[PDB]
Amino acid sequence: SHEDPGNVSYSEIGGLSEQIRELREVIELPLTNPELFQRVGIIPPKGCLLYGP
Amino acid sequence: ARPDKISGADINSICQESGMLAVRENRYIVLAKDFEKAYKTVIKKDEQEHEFYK
Amino acid sequence: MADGGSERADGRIVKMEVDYSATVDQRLPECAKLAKEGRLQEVIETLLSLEKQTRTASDMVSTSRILVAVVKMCYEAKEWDLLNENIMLLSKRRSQLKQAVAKMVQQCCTYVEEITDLPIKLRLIDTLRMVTEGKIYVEIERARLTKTLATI
Amino acid sequence: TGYDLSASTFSPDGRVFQVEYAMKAVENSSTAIGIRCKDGVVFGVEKLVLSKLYEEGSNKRLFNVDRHVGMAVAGLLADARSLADIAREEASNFRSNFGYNIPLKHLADRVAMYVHAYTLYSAVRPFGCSFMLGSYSVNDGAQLYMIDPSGVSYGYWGCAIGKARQAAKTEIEKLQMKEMTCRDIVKEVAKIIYIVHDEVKDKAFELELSWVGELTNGRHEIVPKDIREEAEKYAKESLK
Amino acid sequence: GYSFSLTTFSPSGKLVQIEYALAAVAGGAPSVGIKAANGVVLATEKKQKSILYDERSVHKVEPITKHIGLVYSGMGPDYRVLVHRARKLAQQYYLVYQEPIPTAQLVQRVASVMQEYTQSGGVRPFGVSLLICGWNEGRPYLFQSDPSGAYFAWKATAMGKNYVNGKTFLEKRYNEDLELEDAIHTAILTLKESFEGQMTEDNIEVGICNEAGFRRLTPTEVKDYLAAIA
Amino acid sequence: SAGFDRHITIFSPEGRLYQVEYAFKAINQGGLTSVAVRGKDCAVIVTQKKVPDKLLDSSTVTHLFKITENIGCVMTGMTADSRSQVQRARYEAANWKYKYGYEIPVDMLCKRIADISQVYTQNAEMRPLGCCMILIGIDEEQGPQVYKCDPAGYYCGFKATAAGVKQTESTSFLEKKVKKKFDWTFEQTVETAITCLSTVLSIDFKPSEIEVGVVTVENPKFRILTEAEIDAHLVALAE
Ligand SMILES: Nc1ncnc2c1ncn2[C@@H]1O[C@H](COP(=O)(O)OP(=O)(O)OP(O)(O)=S)[C@@H](O)[C@H]1O
Repeated sequence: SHEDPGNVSYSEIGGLSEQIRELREVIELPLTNPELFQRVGIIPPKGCLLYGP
Repeated sequence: ARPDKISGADINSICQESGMLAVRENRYIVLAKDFEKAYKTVIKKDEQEHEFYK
Repeated sequence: MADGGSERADGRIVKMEVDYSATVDQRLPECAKLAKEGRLQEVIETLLSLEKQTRTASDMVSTSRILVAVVKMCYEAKEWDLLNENIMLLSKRRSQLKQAVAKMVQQCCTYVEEITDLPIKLRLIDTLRMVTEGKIYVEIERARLTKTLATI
Repeated sequence: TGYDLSASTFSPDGRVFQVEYAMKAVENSSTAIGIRCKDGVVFGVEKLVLSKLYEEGSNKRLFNVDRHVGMAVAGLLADARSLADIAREEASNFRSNFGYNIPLKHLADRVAMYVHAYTLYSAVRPFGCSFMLGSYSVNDGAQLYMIDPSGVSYGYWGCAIGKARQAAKTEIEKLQMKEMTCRDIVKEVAKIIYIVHDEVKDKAFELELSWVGELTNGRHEIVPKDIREEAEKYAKESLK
Repeated sequence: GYSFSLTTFSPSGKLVQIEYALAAVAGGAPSVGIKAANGVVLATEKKQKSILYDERSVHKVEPITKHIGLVYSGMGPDYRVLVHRARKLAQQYYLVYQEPIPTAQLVQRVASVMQEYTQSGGVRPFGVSLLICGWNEGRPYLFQSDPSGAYFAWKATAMGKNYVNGKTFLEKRYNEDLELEDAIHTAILTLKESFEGQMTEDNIEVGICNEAGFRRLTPTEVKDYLAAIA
Repeated sequence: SAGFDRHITIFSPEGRLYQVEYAFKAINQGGLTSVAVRGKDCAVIVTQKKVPDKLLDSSTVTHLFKITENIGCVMTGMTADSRSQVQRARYEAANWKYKYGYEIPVDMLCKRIADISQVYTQNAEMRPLGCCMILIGIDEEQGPQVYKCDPAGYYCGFKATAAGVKQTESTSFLEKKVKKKFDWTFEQTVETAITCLSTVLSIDFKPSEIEVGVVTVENPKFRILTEAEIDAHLVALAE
């Protein structure tokens, strides 16, 4: 739970192209406003899968 | 009026697909964009993989 | 290479006043042939922005001597070349353009109030292309804020 | 890790582990390098005596396929002997059917197809060899090729086959290779082989040097290394 | 984990590697073929994967002689092989007898070939089910074969995806007595029952067999006919 | 699934075989990209080279293989399969020229190569030569052609063609690019090839890495470009 550390910058390694923006939409924006999705009526973005290397 | 059969879970996924796809553009309702984006995103192209032996 | 900006700028310091207007387009292929290089990551970048500073010294010619910024179609033609010939992956010499276009809105903010709003609004419709190609990274979108403020 | 049994089967990610295992079979073999100059190709093989049981003049990996072509093999020795015989046979067919010397590109392509044909089927294993091929011609210059265990055959200026494959070509490439005649390149190869592994894991090694170019007038033979003795009087000056 | 390979019977059932090839046939592209009173109509379903592909290179409906049509439902790389075999074999018959080979004799010999590949034990079967037709001696015919070496005789049938659904439409829609055009109409009907939504002059590919000979229709007449045929 | 461990070429349940669909990414271990384009009376191949070494040569890294005097090709996948496939192609074109008296059309060659791959696939105990082959050629009464040959033996052939590593993306660009009905005036073809590889890989590099093979109905001979004219086209498409 709360052993969870954090990074000393947003750019702890790099490559923040889709990262900042799409992670920003999938978390922070409907938590700021659910009524925008309540123009449709659905829960917030159901979450990506960080796969690859 | 379309064929290319789409089931009920697939229909609801198209509707929520399109609604989220317009509200993430900070809009009110889809102006027929994201319905056709939901078609050309959701079908979702018979896989890729393999187009040999059919 | 670290020699081209040296030779061009440092030996063409004279060629803005003694020349009428010719070395602008006669440094245009010079600017493109250095713009297709990114070797030292700040030498070509800073020296090309110094050639763009000499270009802004010729902006006095382009907006005062000759017709009022009618040559900006040629200017955003050479910047069209320089911004879509060597795509850069948004890098490698690109941050010469921040000071360049902040200098452009500096020039236009000092040109807007006397003559008319035509050269500044043609500059805004050029830089709408340049900066909708560009990003929300530094003040050029705050320049978009103040420029749509100017169109208001 | 599989699925590594046959040379016909594929993997879940798409490669043949037999060919990979044969590629790293040659990794344990002795270090053998080669380099060309502007008028010839020089070979050189780090060859080691077992303990004291050899005769200094047996089983020389520098073969001699055609009148102007020889090999610089490294890997399993008997398999390389068989492959050298196959290459002699192919140059024999070309000389018998067309009346002139085999071009090195065509020879290398036939040999690569032969190696590939031993990599294809399941009855046979891939070769455990990796060798060098040099030539010289008056209308063609110097040509140096290179054949892996899989069968990929293309050309180099310099190469190395053995343990110190990287550790030779790190300082092979700092040679000004074009402007030198091969008589300099002889002591160059001498110093390169002498750099790697003087005494650390093994006790003693011994040098062989093959030699083809314009100076041999199109012939290919081993150097008279005892003549001009260019390694050791410079190898002892290469430790400092 | 059995059967494995092709040489031994099951404990009680059948030859699982033939069953899997039949399943691989049933997992293939759909097709329909109808025997009418005067002619036989064949029709396939040929979708390009992308918008890049050309529709003039590969051909599904394929003649074996000037009066014998032949389609499949499976894999082209085996289809072409057994097509070539049937070509050479039919020309051997025409060398011997100086007479165009009857379709039953084609189906006999092709079935012998396919059976010989189903024989033991290193080669796999074809993943191809044929639909052979022709107008021999007045009465036209229609012959389905299979990877197992067997063969049949149909009035109308289908093979590929939803062959069961297309067959239940064929049993309802078709009958014994029609003409060739009505056969094409019900054939494009039963292919339009099951195909994808964009069916054009190129996604289908239709050849007929008059008593005057085999005929492979063009996209010109296919677009004229399928310009909202119903 | 499997289960059957896909060791030999048999039929698995439901219903596919796994050997060929493992062979389809033996191309992907090549680390290489190929793009073909047919617009008009010309046809253009573009393919890069991955040379990390200065000791390695540059002439013999060419993947464009002139099969016959009017037919070029390009190969991807592993190199040994590709070269053996190339000598079979050359041999069979020469067999055509011996038997039938005239130059082989590019269609029959693709058919024959696919059939050889099917025989290597139908009968077991031989590896099915896991390389993909793209052909080009000029034909009378048909103009130019571009074809693709599969390791499975599935040939087809069409206007804008791409195979290698990253060609789902390349075919995405070629659907997003061959949809507008403009003509293709040969430098449009060269420009679209250079820029499609330049947008898929996003490198925008020297003229010394890609190889360009063209054929045109003005010189039906197969033709490999030089560094100078590749550089000329590359700065000619630089806007
Ligand atoms: N008639 C229908 N009208 C509207 N939406 C439907 C209809 N039928 C199904 N759906 C949608 O599809 C979903 C069907 O329930 P599911 O959760 O998909 O059942 P399921 O458990 O996931 O499938 P199985 O076979 O039970 S595992 C519903 O939650 C709706 O979103």
